[PDB]
Amino acid sequence: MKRIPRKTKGKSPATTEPGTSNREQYKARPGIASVQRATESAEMPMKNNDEGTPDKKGNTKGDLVNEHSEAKDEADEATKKQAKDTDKSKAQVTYSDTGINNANELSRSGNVDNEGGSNQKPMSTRIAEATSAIVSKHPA
Amino acid sequence: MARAAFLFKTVGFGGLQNVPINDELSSHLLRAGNSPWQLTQFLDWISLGRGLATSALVPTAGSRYYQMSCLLSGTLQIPFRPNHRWGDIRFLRLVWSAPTLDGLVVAPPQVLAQPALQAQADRVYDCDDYPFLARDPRFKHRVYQQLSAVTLLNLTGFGPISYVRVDEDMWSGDVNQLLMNYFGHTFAEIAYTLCQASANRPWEYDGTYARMTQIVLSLFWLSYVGVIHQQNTYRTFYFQCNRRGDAAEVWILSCSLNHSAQIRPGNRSLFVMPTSPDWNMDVNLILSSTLTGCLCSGSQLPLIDNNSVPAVSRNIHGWTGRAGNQLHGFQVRRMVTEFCDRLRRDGVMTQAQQNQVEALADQTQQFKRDKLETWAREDDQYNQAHPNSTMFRTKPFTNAQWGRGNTGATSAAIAALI
Amino acid sequence: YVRLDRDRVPTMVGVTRQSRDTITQPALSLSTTNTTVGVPLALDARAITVALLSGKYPPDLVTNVWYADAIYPMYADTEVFSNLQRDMITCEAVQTLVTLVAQISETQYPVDRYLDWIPSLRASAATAATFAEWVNTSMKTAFDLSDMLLEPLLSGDPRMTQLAIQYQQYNGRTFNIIPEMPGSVIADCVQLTAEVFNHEYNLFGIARGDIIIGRVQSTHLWSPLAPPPDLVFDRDTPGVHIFGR
Amino acid sequence: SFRVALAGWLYNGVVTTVIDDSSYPKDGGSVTSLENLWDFFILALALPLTTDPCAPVKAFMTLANMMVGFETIPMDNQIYTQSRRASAFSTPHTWPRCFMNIQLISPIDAPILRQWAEIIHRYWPNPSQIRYGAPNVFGSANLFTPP
Amino acid sequence: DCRISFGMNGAAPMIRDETGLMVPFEGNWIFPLALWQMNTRYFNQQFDAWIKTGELRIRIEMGAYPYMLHYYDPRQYANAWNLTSAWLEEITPTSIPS
Amino acid sequence: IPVERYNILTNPDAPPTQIQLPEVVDLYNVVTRYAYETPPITAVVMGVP
Amino acid sequence: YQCHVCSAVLFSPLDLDAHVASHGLHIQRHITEFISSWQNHPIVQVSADVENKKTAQLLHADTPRLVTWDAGLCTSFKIVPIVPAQVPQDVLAYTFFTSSYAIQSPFPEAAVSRIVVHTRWASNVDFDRDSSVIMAPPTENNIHLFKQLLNTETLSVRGANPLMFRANVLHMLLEFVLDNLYLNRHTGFSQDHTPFTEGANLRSLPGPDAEKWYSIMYPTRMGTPNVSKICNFVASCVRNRVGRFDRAQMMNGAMSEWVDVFETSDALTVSIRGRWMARLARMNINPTEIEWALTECAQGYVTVTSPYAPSVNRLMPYRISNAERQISQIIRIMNIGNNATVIQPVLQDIS
Amino acid sequence: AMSEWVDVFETSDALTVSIRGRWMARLARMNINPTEIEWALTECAQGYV
Repeated sequence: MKRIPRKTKGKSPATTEPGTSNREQYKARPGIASVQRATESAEMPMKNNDEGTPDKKGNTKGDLVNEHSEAKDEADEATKKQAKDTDKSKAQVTYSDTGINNANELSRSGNVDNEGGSNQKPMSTRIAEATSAIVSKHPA
Repeated sequence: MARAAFLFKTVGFGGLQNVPINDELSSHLLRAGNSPWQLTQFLDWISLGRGLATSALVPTAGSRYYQMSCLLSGTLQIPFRPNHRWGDIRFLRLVWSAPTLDGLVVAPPQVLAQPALQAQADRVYDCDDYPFLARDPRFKHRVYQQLSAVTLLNLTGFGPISYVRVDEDMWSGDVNQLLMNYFGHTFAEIAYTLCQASANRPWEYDGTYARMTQIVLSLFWLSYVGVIHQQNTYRTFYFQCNRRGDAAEVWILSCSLNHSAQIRPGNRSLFVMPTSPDWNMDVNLILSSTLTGCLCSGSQLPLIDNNSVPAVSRNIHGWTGRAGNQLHGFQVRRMVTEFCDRLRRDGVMTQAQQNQVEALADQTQQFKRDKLETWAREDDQYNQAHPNSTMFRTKPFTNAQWGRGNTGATSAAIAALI
Repeated sequence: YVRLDRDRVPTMVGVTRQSRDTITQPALSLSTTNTTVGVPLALDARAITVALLSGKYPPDLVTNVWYADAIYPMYADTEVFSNLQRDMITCEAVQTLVTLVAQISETQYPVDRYLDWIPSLRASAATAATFAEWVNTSMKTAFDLSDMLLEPLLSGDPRMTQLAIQYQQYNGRTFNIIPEMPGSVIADCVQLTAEVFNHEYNLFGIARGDIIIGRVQSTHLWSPLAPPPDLVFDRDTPGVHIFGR
Repeated sequence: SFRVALAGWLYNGVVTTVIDDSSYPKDGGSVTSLENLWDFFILALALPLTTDPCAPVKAFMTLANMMVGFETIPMDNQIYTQSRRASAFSTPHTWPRCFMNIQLISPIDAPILRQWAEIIHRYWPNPSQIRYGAPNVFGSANLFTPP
Repeated sequence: DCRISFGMNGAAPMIRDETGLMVPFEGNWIFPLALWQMNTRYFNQQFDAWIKTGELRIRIEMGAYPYMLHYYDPRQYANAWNLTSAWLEEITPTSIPS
Repeated sequence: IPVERYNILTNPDAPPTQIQLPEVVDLYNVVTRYAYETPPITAVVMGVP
Repeated sequence: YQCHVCSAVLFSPLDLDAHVASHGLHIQRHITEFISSWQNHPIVQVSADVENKKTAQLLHADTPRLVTWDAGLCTSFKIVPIVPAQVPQDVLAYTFFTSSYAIQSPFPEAAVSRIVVHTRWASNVDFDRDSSVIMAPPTENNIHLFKQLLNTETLSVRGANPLMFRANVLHMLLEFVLDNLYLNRHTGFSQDHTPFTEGANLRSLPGPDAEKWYSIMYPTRMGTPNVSKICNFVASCVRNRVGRFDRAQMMNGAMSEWVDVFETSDALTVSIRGRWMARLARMNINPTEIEWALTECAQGYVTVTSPYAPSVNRLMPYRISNAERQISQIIRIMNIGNNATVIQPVLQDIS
Repeated sequence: AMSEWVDVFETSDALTVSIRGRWMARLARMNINPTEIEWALTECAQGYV
């Protein structure tokens, strides 16, 4: 009974029949090694976009950035990454500064909560203050 | 219940003066060893479908099955003599080794010098006459599988026989849960495994094994006819065929959830068999017949009416009786049309798809017809040339059997079963 | 793709979480906020024109050999089977999530209720989000996953009924695709466990009913968990006074 | 860019590929400039490879802009004139009546523009379909298309 | 469309003909060159033993080819299996030797 | 000792596969044990002439 | 050495057996094996998790763990003693011709006993789901079990808000199901000749000192030496229903494929495991379907073969429905969230 | 995203609420959207921009 370790943490007679020799020498085109390297990058899974979702205690994850400006910053990262992948100063393919007018675009951020309010104060902090307003103490 | 009488019938001469087997075929048959009681001696495992197995001496799977039945009919003549010896005479230069019939070997020189054995054609023998075989119970269960298979082949001049039973009491305990394990497998694989498993140890009727095999046979035959399909399932189970009418068909078990049919209570059953000579090139029917023989080895099925079989096949104590169920015959070409009609009426299939299925079935039938006739005539010239080694590579057939028989009636009866 | 039929061009793509027989807040998905149908992406015309104008095949090309040598290494590293298993797990998780949330929210999802005698409140979006996040982490650690699983659902009113997708033409027509849920064995097992809990609450450390505080002094040895009927009064006993807020 | 366009053919639903605005003639261009003529040639051959559904309109309007001062075509409202930049025609509600109906263009006033509109209407490439995958065993994930 | 089915429990392996029948590794076969060229190693490994010792004869369709001669003295034993096996094993999906 | 939780032993006329859910959970039942085989995915690729 | 099924070339005799194990004839790290026919470059794929890759390709997908095995008891409730006690007795031990054996008991001997919930309190598993639900005896405090979800700004560490009880209970039940999602495993037996249970075939759990487990598994094995409540309970039971009840007809060597056995368990977990098995069984496929699918995907440029031997105890769960695939695709589309960084690598990689 | 507006019950002053209401109405009467701005800018620029 062989245990499998977990990925993550949770709670707590003659022989040599004829024709078996190796004398064929074939050079594949395209080469095997070239193809495998390309297909390794393709089979990569997609990135986790968990920004704007709650956490273990209920506080929204992510930074406090405006909804509109968050999308524009993410566009600049893609172009910068795209240029690096092609090993160029800039990339021919750009996700930012296109001719299109995407002024109304929105992207997820940690500025807003699930109820639709602002996260100027953490959700956990808001609960503690509200419940403390009703506390009573022992008489003298 | 448990079978009480163990009897079997040998093969009959096709107009010849001897068993249609010779030394060359007999020697070529033994491929898995010297023992004639192994499954590989009867069948083969293509494992990919989409093909027909052929050879110079064994053109078809039905050819192999018929030749092995002839070989057994010839060889079993020796130990069943009243003197009961097993190595004092020869049949076509072969003798038995050890009283337990472990293997067949070339005869010794003095036996070869002695004259051979003249074998009658249509003999019915009881397994309890042989002292060792009657004395050992575990011994009978190992060979009666092949004995039942060859008996089911030799009862009638048409193809092999199968048994279909519909009943709700069979689904008694966790049989549904156990059958739910066979979802991804194919009928050929299931039948092969079940045929192998039958010889491990004696089993009793009403056992999980018997209920499993009866349910599997019934499901296969119902799906083959077309009564149950994707939109009409027998407790969510149904067999699906990827291309109906092809030369080599593959059937896979499958599950459908919301669509389920209604089954009346009671016990119903019948016997079915193909009459067209086309069965020699279809493994599914042979596998079903072999599974039926395995079932008969351990259970007692209803008797068979005398008037449905030739005269020599009448009044076998355990196989045929005065009043019994009728035999139902059909042809594959007409069954394809019946299947397509039922599926089109139920809405699974459309008219154009039916048209392609029919055309492909016609092509397959023509091909197999031509091949079978060519092989039969070649056997004819060989028999004419050699008058002391007469032989048949395949079970003889006539031109009459190539036409429609009782296909509509048998389809109606099978549909009435449900 | 439509060549020049303006009335049939697509303009908008959206995703919805609520069933079709309800009226709720209009909460459009973020994908609808693009001027184009999708995220814009710019290309260089010069490179495309040069590629279109200057290309050649190898001077000795055999398509069969080339494509055999190209396909063989590619298919040896496939992941479709793992992808299928992950898809099945994701569908199960979504169904279990909606089934569980329906029992603490005011969702109109038609599921039978077995634990309504246990006190609770009408959870809001934040409460439901926290509960759903806990369920997500629980199933992820149970099945040893590490990447995304239901995270996109945990952004804005997790109270939901059924997922659907739509797109819109210029002339106003819309196309709506609503997948048909086959079922969830995990959800069915959870419902069965709740049904059993409805009778076996004591084994789980929970007691059902109310309590009575009052002084009783005697030498009798009856268990306080099985009190005699002489010490219990209810809302129908004469003289009892019922209090409110 | 070529391979990226080929790849983006498969993800029309979530990604839209368009030609960058810097590839257009500067300040609208003119038909009196050799550089502007070559710009128009390059843009015309590069446009049909994108997934942008307004590409024919942009291809027509770039020449319409370049031809200003020599040929005239009617317009719908007084707000928009022939000098509107081709890059702005990015939404189907901006398709002009003159482009939609060729008959409004008079051969006397706009001979070259009439021919260009006719060529766009008659010889723009046509979409098609192909079969892929093994739906019987693997299944399919298509949403708006047959599996 | 060639498919090979392995033998089991003493049965013989079979290959699929164009008519649709499966045949064992014996008799007279007719092969276009491209089939062996595209399945060199598998075909060599499955067929060389039966060619050398069994009863399998294969006609390779080639059309034109360069040849080589080796002269042998007729008064002594001589075998060509080494040369034939070398030729068969150095066939490759993109070239052939003399 | 609660006999109702050991029905298949205490009850003399009960089928060996009877359960009393959801009212009562029995502590003596019939269990089925298996041993499957999980082989890897294997493929032989042949070229087309 | 060489395999005559797939034409692979091997070097050692043990490698031949290891390889034919994959084909089904009588290393586990491999998950995908491909061999070409016009060259000598086999390709094997293993998990990306391996500490050292011996020139093998990697599985970068986040595959879930579906198949797990358990060889312990299929129970989740245990009996615990609360108030211990010791009582004089008349019969002390069993005596054979010159030997003595102690008198074991199926239940705790104490003044009072109670049932407590404990998921997988007696189980041997190869993989741990790690979602156990454990309760202390009622004498100790168990308040922590009902204050895990939203009792975070509580005003007292001991105690829970009565407004979150339903959520806590639902999460507990989900944990129960998730931790009991397993498959039972077949183990060895032994033929007992104890006078009380003669001729019965009793399971043996893996590891040493299994003999203690017999008294817990089979209450009827103990006789009725004394007069007590336990002895009356034993005397009020039948004897034939014990140990192995039924077995499969298919055999691997001398071992049956599946078995039905009488033993201690609980019907809730039994039903859960049965439903889980049914769900996995409805996904099985065979290598011929894989052949067809790969050949169809290849668009007629290559052909794929997957030889195999007949069997009915192989599980290859890979079949799902178009609706499930569409739901997963919708989730994947929602994941984008108008973030170009998510989508750029895909376009670049296929480019 | 943020809710556009909400209505709440809280301690407040009727006079102050009324004053803010009139102020908001006056401001709302002057609102314009980007489409009109674009049209006006184009018309003022005479098609050169």
